[PDB]
Amino acid sequence: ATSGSCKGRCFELQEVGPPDCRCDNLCKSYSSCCHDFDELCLKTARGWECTKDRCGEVRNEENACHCSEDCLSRGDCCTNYQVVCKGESHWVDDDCEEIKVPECPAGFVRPPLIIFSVDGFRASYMKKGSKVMPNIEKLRSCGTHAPYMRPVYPTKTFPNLYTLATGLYPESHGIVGNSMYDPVFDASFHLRGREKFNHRWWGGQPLWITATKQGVRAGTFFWSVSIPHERRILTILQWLSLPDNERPSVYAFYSEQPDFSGHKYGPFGPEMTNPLREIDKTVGQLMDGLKQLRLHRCVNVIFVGDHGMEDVTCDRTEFLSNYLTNVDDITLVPGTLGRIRAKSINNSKYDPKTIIAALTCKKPDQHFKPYMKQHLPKRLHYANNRRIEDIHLLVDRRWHVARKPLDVYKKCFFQGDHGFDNKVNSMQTVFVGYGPTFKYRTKVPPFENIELYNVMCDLLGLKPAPNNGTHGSLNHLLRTNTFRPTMPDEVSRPNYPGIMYLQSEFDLGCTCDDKVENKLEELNKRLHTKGSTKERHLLYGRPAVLYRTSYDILYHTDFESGYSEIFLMPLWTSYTISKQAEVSSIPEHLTNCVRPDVRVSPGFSQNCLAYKNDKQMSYGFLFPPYLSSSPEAKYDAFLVTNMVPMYPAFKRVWAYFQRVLVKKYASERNGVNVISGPIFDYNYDGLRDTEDEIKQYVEGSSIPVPTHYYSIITSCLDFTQPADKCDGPLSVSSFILPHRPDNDESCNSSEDESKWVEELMKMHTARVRDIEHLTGLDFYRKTSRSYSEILTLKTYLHTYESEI
Ligand SMILES: *[C@@H]1O[C@H](CO)[C@@H](O[C@@H]2O[C@H](CO)[C@@H](O[C@@H]3O[C@H](CO[C@H]4O[C@H](CO)[C@@H](O)[C@H](O[C@H]5O[C@H](CO)[C@@H](O)[C@H](O)[C@@H]5O[C@H]5O[C@H](CO)[C@@H](O)[C@H](O)[C@@H]5O)[C@@H]4O)[C@@H](O)[C@H](O[C@H]4O[C@H](CO)[C@@H](O)[C@H](O)[C@@H]4O)[C@@H]3O)[C@H](O)[C@H]2NC(C)=O)[C@H](O)[C@H]1NC(C)=O
Ligand SMILES: O=C(NC1CCCCC1)OC[C@@H]1C[C@@H]2CCN1C[C@@H]2C#CC#C[C@@H]1CN2CC[C@@H]1C[C@@H]2COC(=O)NC1CCCCC1
Ligand SMILES: [Ca+2]
Ligand code: NA
Ligand code: NA
Ligand SMILES: [Zn+2]
Repeated sequence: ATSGSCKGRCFELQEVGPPDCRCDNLCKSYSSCCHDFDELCLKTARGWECTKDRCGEVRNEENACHCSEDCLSRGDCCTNYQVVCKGESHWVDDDCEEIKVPECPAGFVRPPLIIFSVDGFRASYMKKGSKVMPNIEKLRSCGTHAPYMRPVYPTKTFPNLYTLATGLYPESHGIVGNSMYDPVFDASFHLRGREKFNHRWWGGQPLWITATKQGVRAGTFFWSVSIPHERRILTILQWLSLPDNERPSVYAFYSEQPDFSGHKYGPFGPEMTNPLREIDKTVGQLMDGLKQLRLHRCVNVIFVGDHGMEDVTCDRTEFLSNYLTNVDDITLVPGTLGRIRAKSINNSKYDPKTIIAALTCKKPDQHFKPYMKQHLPKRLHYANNRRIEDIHLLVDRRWHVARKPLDVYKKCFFQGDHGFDNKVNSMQTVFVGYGPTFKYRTKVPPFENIELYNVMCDLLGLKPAPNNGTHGSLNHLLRTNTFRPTMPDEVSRPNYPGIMYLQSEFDLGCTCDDKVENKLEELNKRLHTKGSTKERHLLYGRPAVLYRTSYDILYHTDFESGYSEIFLMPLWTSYTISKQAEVSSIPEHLTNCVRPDVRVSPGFSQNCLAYKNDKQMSYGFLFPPYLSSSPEAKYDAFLVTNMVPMYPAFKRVWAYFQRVLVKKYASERNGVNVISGPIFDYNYDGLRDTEDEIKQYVEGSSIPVPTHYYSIITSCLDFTQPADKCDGPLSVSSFILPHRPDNDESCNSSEDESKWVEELMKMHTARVRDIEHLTGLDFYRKTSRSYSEILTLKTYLHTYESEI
């Protein structure tokens, strides 16, 4: 019923309720604009730039923008008015000058924030397109910038833009792809279409809502595609001239480019130079406009992309029809990732287990890997949502998967795409922050886009809703307004047991050839059990236990552990391996040795009988016997308190890691400190399980089986200092290995471990923060480093990609 009028209402900030017609920046998308929207709100007469002959002109309300004398006071000049008509310079031509304080017009309560988001803007464009982007290159070199920013998985538009707005992983905000089926709604969601407009798809609390609830006004962030970029900028500039009580403090501009073109031409197509020139020109208009309003040293500007773009063509498509015979009983969400479910729920013959088996390592060159979603690398955080299908296909970069060849030619067209694993270099995108609140000429290390919501909240004095960022981890981007995080309080204190049990009290069915057994060396043994070498093996203090539980600290010559009396195994084991340390073998006579620990009761210990009786399950050790400091220290590594349950298929991975890789890293990094332990995440929510969530135990026992094993390997960033004598910043790499009864994930697994184990571990790289969530532990509690710096270390991901 669109018979009302947009007179005095163009780009109104609250949308009026149907069936009265709308004049907001979204009305075109709902086909609901008033009849005179175009005429009044979308003026194009005379274009977007003042020329010499328009200077001082008589206001003509029909023009797109104005060059008349009164346009400044009306706030609707063309962005280049002062340059063409008042002999002013373009913002880009001015030297940069540090903005030490905001320089805002009277009546501004805080520096406004403008988010300039660019679709498909790959990180390497900053260097490779630099010659054609002078405005963006100035923002970058004068402000604060990262070499790149990591998107979330899938590296698609919708999941990423909503992550930027909410600080949440897609699994938690609910936008888990560009397309989705929700079985509870029984409803679908598509990028094109009208179902995306329904609010039930959208979880968490995005920045515009956070702002409004806390009394900070927001511009409407979303723009109908047909509103030209120049008009989007002019609207933002007009809103910024509104009276104090109506003027928003936060705005977004959005560009469909360079993504639109990247799909057609590939990331580096020669056609790609023009779209980059044009985005830059848009940035130029914004900054020229701000400089006219005297706001160019007042506004914080963020220039931020959602994902990169990779070379992908028709001929690089794998087909599920070349693998499966029941192809018609499945529905595939296709392309740069795959999600598979049953075509129909009344068909009880469809079986996920046999689907995965049919797609596993079937061709020597296979360009995708099938996964049950709970087995995907935990760093992707891509499982805990009913909209994510049980079966997922991780697709190689540069490839697609499709169901049938017909789907690809009857449903080439494209040379670029994205969606791949968020560790892939081509998927990385950009971040620049410019303004009074950001640092001056400062480079910062790469970080994840989940972190930005907190910083945007900080920029606006807002308290962020609960999110997946680690607040404080990006304080180094900011001149001021930092948020001063504090360490979580330890919840459980440890017990420190001494010798309390005699060996004969234990009936564990365990045996060791150790009775083949002096106040020189017994005086030594006693010190080692009280913590005399603890300074060596626990470098950053004990991890804090952030939940209620019962555990013991156990000291040894070569290692220290936090032993859970509830889970019957360590929550963590800490040890340092110097560059000079030697690897030894496990002597023949000690092959099956397991020794009772006289500090811990029989009832709180594992037993060997359970393993003997459990045909599927074996056991491994957290501190490795291979790295013992001496033949006598080696007996400690065989304590029942150092033992953990491991599938034999997993033992192969773990033994190679402990025998070969630990020593390799100590060699390369000049010593390493290792913390290892189990993870239980049976409901795949990325958070430590309570005992009543455990779905598997060693047969006949109360010994819970971990879903994963982690290690955190820390050393000195300046590797001329040894790990145990480091004066400055730390360096860390970590992993969360899935504890699986087979090695089907590794197609090369029947070859020697030196050909596949390390590749598996790299796939399963993790942030310390991911391990924290999964264990309820807090690491690096006692260092000489600032807490903000430690938060940054905890969010670091070692990616094993070459250098961008
Ligand atoms: C990443 O960061 C987020 C945010 O901090 C973390 O997610 C939070 O996790 C906590 C702890 O588990 C959740 O607490 C539980 O809350 C529910 C009530 O939840 C409702 O209210 C909140 C608050 O407004 C909403 O955000 C919730 O929204 C969810 O559901 C709607 C659909 O209804 C949807 O629009 C959203 O996308 C969102 O979905 C996601 O979360 C749900 C689970 O909550 C999940 O099923 C889904 O797959 C999505 O991932 C919602 O409207 C409450 O019922 C629970 O109490 C129960 O457990 C207690 C034990 O304490 C029992 O005593 C009791 O009997 C209850 O059964 C929880 O307290 C919180 O909801 C959640 N927030 C969000 C936004 O997801 C992640 O954990 C972080 N991830 C990592 C890896 O760290
Ligand atoms: O133009 C912009 N600017 C961006 C700047 C950077 C931040 C995000 C937006 O984006 C281009 C958009 C993004 C999406 C993909 C491509 N293209 C169309 C798509 C869509 C849509 C779209 C839409 C409409 C706008 N609001 C409201 C109406 C629908 C749905 C949506 C979501 O609204 C709530 O989130 N409210 C809820 C959320 C949870 C709290 C309670 C209220
Ligand atoms: Ca869990
Ligand atoms: Na034995
Ligand atoms: Na066994
Ligand atoms: Zn795209």
